[PDB]
Amino acid sequence: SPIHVRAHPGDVAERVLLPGDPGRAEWIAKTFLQNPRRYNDHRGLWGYTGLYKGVPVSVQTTGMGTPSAAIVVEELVRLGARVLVRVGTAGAASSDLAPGELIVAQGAVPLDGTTRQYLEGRPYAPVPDPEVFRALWRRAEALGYPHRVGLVASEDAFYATTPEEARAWARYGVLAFEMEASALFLLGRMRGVRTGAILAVSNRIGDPELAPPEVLQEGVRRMVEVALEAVLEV
Amino acid sequence: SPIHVRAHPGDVAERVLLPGDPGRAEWIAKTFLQNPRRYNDHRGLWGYTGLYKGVPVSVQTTGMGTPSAAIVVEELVRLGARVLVRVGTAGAASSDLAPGELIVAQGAVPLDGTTRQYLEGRPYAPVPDPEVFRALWRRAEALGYPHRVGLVASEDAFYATTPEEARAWARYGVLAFEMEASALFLLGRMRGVRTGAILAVSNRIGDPELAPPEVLQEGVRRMVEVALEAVLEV
Amino acid sequence: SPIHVRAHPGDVAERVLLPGDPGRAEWIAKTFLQNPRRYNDHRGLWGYTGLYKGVPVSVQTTGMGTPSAAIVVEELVRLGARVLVRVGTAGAASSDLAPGELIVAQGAVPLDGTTRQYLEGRPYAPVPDPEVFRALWRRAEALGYPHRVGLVASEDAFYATTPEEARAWARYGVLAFEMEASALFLLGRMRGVRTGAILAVSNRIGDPELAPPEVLQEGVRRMVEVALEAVLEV
Amino acid sequence: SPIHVRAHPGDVAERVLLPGDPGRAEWIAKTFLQNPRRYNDHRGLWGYTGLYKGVPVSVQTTGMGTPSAAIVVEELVRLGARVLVRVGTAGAASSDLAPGELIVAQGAVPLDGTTRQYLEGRPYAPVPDPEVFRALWRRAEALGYPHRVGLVASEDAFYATTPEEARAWARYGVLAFEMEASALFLLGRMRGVRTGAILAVSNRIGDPELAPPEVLQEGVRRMVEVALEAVLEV
Amino acid sequence: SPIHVRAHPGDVAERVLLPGDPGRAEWIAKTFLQNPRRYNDHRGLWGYTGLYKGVPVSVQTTGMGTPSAAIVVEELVRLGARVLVRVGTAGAASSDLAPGELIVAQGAVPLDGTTRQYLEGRPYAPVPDPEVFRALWRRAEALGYPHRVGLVASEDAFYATTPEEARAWARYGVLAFEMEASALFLLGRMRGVRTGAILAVSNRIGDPELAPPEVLQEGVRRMVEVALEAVLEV
Amino acid sequence: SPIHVRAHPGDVAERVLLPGDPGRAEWIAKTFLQNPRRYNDHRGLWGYTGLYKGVPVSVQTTGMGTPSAAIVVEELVRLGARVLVRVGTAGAASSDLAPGELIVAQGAVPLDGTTRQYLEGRPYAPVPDPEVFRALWRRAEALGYPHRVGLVASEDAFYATTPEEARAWARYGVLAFEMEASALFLLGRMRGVRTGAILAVSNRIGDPELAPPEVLQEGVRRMVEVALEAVLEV
Ligand SMILES: Nc1ncnc2c1ncn2[C@@H]1O[C@H](CO)[C@@H](O)[C@H]1O
Ligand SMILES: Nc1ncnc2c1ncn2[C@@H]1O[C@H](CO)[C@@H](O)[C@H]1O
Ligand SMILES: Nc1ncnc2c1ncn2[C@@H]1O[C@H](CO)[C@@H](O)[C@H]1O
Ligand SMILES: Nc1ncnc2c1ncn2[C@@H]1O[C@H](CO)[C@@H](O)[C@H]1O
Ligand SMILES: Nc1ncnc2c1ncn2[C@@H]1O[C@H](CO)[C@@H](O)[C@H]1O
Ligand SMILES: Nc1ncnc2c1ncn2[C@@H]1O[C@H](CO)[C@@H](O)[C@H]1O
Repeated sequence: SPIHVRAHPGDVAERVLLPGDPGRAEWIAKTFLQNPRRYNDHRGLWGYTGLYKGVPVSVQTTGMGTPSAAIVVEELVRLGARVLVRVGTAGAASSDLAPGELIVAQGAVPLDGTTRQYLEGRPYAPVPDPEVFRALWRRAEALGYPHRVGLVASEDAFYATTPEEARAWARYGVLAFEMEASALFLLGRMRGVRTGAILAVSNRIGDPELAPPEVLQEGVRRMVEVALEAVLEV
Repeated sequence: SPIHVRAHPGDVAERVLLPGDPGRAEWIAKTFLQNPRRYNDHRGLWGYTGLYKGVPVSVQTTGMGTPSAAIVVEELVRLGARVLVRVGTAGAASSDLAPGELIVAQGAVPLDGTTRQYLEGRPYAPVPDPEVFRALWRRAEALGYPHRVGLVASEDAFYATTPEEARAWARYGVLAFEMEASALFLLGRMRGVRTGAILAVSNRIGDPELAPPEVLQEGVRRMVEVALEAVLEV
Repeated sequence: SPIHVRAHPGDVAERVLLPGDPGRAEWIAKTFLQNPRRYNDHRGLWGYTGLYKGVPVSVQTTGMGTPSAAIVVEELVRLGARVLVRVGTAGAASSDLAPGELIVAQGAVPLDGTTRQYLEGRPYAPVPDPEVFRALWRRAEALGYPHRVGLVASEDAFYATTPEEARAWARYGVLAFEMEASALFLLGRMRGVRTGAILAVSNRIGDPELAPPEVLQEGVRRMVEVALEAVLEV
Repeated sequence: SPIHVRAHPGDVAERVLLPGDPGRAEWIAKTFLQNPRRYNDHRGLWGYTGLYKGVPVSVQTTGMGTPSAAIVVEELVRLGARVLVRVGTAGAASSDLAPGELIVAQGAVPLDGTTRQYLEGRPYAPVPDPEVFRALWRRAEALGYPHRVGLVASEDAFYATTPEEARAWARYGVLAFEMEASALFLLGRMRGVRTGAILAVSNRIGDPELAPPEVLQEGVRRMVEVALEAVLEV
Repeated sequence: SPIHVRAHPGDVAERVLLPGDPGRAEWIAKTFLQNPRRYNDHRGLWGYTGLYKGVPVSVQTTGMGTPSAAIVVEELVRLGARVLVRVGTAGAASSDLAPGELIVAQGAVPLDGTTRQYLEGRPYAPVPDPEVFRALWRRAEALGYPHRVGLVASEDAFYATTPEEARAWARYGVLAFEMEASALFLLGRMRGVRTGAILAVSNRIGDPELAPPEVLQEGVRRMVEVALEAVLEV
Repeated sequence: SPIHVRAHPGDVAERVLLPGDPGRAEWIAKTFLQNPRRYNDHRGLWGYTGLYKGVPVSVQTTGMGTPSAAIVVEELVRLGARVLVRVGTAGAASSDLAPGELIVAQGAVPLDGTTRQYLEGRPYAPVPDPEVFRALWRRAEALGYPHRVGLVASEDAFYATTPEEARAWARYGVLAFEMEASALFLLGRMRGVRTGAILAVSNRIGDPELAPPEVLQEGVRRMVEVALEAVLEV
């Protein structure tokens, strides 16, 4: 059994969703999955498995940061995960993005040391699996939810980025900041598995608090629904 | 008039194709465009403009390497370019990519110094414009032309990369090596224009020569058609 | 109330133990603290406050990785944390360090990207607060529990480091690898709070699994006992 | 037969001048060479061969940037080039260097990615061949043409450098900016050939346009004379 | 016999004091030791050996800069040196340190190139041997001499660091700047010997001159006394 | 009066030779200078001033390593030094350089941290003053001494470079390793003074000991002579 996600042979399904927060994971399992069984709770890394419209689907908590997320991904791939789609939140880098908006990550700027350690310092363009990416973009369009497509930046120091630095990054195409995408995408190519990421803007860089819970929840629901319909596509 | 691409308002169309080789530019102009006209030949940067299915389309040579293409792109943008798609060739990094095969660039690892200078050393994930990327992908499918969608690595030193170094990059998802995409993608986001890149494999890194004209030529023809159909879509 | 550790000023004591796993947090609260109360469970970041020999002591879960821990330390300081001692586990860099042995961290090689982001790429020597470091070393001696005093290395990629790379680092004095210390030490200096770190070796780098519960539990119990005794000393 | 400069050993003389602009290459062949013959035009990399004062000399275009130049240089060496002297233009970094003034590159600061890739990140001091350097310096003195002997900077991003960044570099000895010297000098030492570079200042960093056609043209004329007189002396 | 410190077997004692200035090495030997004997003077790297309270103690000059210190340390170790304590001067970074104050180095920020070359660019936390660190601290207290325990920064360019930068580093815990600590600490771990460092602030960064030889002198005597007591403890 | 080289303006001549070894500075003074007087002995940095064929000439010790050398050079410039020429030894990186052979430094690969700190990490090509370099070159030929003209590499860790790395560097043009020239050349440009460097190969990289006293002493004498004759022409 893996060191952190202590699950067994058949616990994890080929299709997995990766929320960073264990609380969102739980909500997804109860709200969208039939016959949900929690196969792991060690280290608060709640992971569940059930059926979504007849297809087996897993929901695994990654924790915050790429160091934490990388661990979960590597182990999920060992357990059998084939398609892993992250469903998280992000802080808008600019002002054209408003809380509640969705982001289909086309790529993730690697500002984290996890991808850096796996790459031994080499440059790199973390991008999701083209198919998964395409699937997320279609489903989002299909459902008709206000969404954006483009770059996000995966960082490590949540509290080190200043609004001014956020603006500087936006001039480079970064729509928002998060802390897991880059490593996921990198591992996707390294371990030969299909990955993707869709985010829900929960705040603007610099905000002392997140957007009103109502606004937030609605974006999360839409995001999860897109991700779920998308994972079935591939 | 710009310092390198000495063209005047009206010469360059909104839609532009960016081949690295000026000989191909000439060929594309005569072969696909009605009433082709060469608006620039300074420094060998042969740039044409004609109509493709009634729509204005320009074909501007970039030269080899990001330093060169950067110059061409920055200036084309000043002149009015809004949608720029590079149609070049690349060297297979892996063994599954067969010469002649097409690659729709989903992202470009930045191993060049041009992106490094524009970014001041900051990490980055060069990606094409989502819409353009999407259009290129779809058009390839609609035309029934086999294709690969993925990452390419933009490098500066053509003769530096060893097959062993290539296989290493292939393990990170790099399909092939070329020398212009990264800066195109970066400038795309920096200047607010939509870019893209479709490449025709012309060899497999390590090869003393390129591939047989005929096998590679049909690839080049398809690439251009896809690229032309795509720029009219967006 | 902070964004991640949803608590208030009066919920956190001046002295805080920082385990990485919420499971140990809960275990410490119930096993060592009198009248322990959980002030947070958001994101699984389990936090407890109670009394130890009459002195208020908080036990906050940090999660895995400096990005997670940094978010948690920044917020604990905001909430009035003054003395923070990490009580975690680590992987031995050499064959001579056996599971269960204790390590009083004299410093932490910064291999993570979190410290890097805060330091804007500048070199640095992550070190504990001198008085806390000395307090941990003294209690360990006063209690008659064997221990090692030295350097540990804070990394981002759990599954990148191979046994050969770890032993190479051992030549430079690295006793073990873990994933939180460096940032804790850095933030200690940046935010002006006393911090320290004590670890219990739970495995040798490269081991498929961790050591058997009993062997490790006594080391963990000892570690926790030393930490609580040391925080009351400062 | 090289992949880019499609010539064969024998088409290229041991003495070669390396202009960036292909039109300048043509001008030099028809102007100073007897029985000029173009041996390559592939990729617009115009190359000529003829006699200068009874000695065989080649004028090969390199294109803009160290990526393009490194390719041409690597192939010219294959074709058997022994002495290669760059004859280009440059943008003044200081305010004392006026358009039309000549520079005998004593060294070239490597700000490009080409040399970086070749050196694998290692620091380096790009310098010409001692003798070529001396011959150029001597010939410029003899012909009594006002010149400067010092450092130039080789960059990748033409439109990135600002007047302020240039003045800053001037304080370190950088006399002017260009885009090929560094790679030429590096490759010279690596492939066992003699290289050198003489430049004619055509503008000041930040200038929207080059200097008057007339003023610039004379400088180019002296530069070539100096270069031709020099390569014949080694 | 070593290349620089031309001593013979047995000349060097197991415990060694390392002043950067030969003038100070001479003074220490003739002031605190019994039967001071000079075993080396080649390259001005004055080294003495005598008895401190019946124990053999050496005082080896290091010179300035980590490159010089590194040579001396390497050769001393190769000669049998076991305990090496640096006794030098430093430049205060903040106003929180006055001239004449003693600093017991807890660690040393590696801003130098020597540590960098030995580490091949890898991050690192240079610290003293724990016991030597502990001893230095313990003796300072037992002798009633005021002192500070914290970080110092080891740099290369003495005349480059500005007061503004120094204050910046202060925000990260840097108490003062010196030029040998980092390499000594690193070599201590690599070479398996016990090192440590105590410094006497002799000025503020930016000061045109060093503090009056009076206020400074008492600080230096205290520093040397503590270091002597210390090396005997280990 | 400077902090390290405690001399008065009149003490230092416009022309200065900069040997690293204080013992050689003395030998130079007593062997080539008429009426030589020592103006400094503080920190072992022995400095002398006398007459060479009627012209005032100073001989100032630099110590080992760019850190120490930069200090000395900075202070000499502030004292009035106009022409500074290093006269030292170096370690051959290849087999075609025998001990006792002379090298006129055309440039110096900056492997040191001092130049790095002064440059704030920017790339660069340490080169001497054109005229000084020319004079050094011309004199060596005039006195008919066997010499090489090319690159050296200034390093920080004397004991880190392996015969293998030395050879790798040799393929890039490096003839020998030393520890001062790079910072000298950089400062020469920054402070507006004419610098130069000439070395006498005294060993091969990896040698336990230096060559026989006589083979090397003749090289040193020729080197010192060429430097003297040279500074008199600048
Ligand atoms: N402003 C922000 N900066 C970084 N990560 C953010 C932000 N807002 C939300 N997140 C996401 O949620 C967590 C931080 O609250 C991270 O896991 C990250 O992916
Ligand atoms: N193996 C290869 N490596 C780098 N660039 C290549 C390769 N094959 C084709 N190219 C493309 O064509 C040029 C090099 O011939 C570059 O402009 C690049 O875009
Ligand atoms: N071998 C190891 N490598 C890295 N971190 C380790 C190791 N063993 C235990 N840890 C610690 O526990 C977690 C990984 O299980 C990390 O949070 C880290 O601090
Ligand atoms: N200001 C400048 N910046 C960079 N390259 C310049 C400049 N002026 C002239 N050049 C030279 O000419 C080309 C850019 O026009 C490059 O190949 C370069 O060598
Ligand atoms: N301001 C300062 N900056 C750097 N080193 C200093 C300073 N003051 C004293 N020193 C120490 O003494 C020498 C410089 O005089 C160096 O060896 C260093 O360790
Ligand atoms: N092999 C070598 N490596 C580095 N520096 C050397 C070598 N041989 C002689 N030196 C020179 O002499 C000193 C080291 O003894 C340095 O100041 C340096 O300039």
